[PDB]
Amino acid sequence: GFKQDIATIRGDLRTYAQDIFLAFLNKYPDERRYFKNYVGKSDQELKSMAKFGDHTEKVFNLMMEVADRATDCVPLASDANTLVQMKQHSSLTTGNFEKFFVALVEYMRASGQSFDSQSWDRFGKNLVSALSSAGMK
Ligand code: HEM
Repeated sequence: GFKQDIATIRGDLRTYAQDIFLAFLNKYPDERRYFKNYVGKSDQELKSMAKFGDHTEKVFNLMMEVADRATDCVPLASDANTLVQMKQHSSLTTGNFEKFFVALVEYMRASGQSFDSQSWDRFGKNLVSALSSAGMK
């Protein structure tokens, strides 16, 4: 279930973080413009940049802590507010996060592993709800 999926991802956070982030950018290439240093870079060039690895690891570590603090896939309002108030997210809208979650759930369904994809979809929906309540446009 969702708890085990958190353990799966955390066990190999590097690999899942890089693979899901790349899935997101591949599915929604226009999103790459927010990441000015990843423009024009192959997947291996990205994996060569210590800074890409560090970014993805920190994003997915935070995502897993938010997921783990959720109850029944309902995140804490305080965690949504962290995400809204981060300077790195200041021009984003909830549609950016929706797309992130569509890509993550599609990755899980395509992986041929037994992720609880329905629960990640619901967590994403509830997180998007919470982001909007905490002031994201
Ligand atoms: C729930 C999903 C997300 C989480 C948990 C998250 C978390 C984070 C964290 C922890 C950082 C800072 C990492 C560091 O200091 O190395 C970060 C940076 C950033 N995030 Fe997010 N983020 C999420 C979704 C998004 C989305 C959807 C976008 C845009 C489409 C985005 C754009 C950025 C940008 C541009 C940075 C700064 C990147 C850089 O330094 O090159 N984030 N995010």
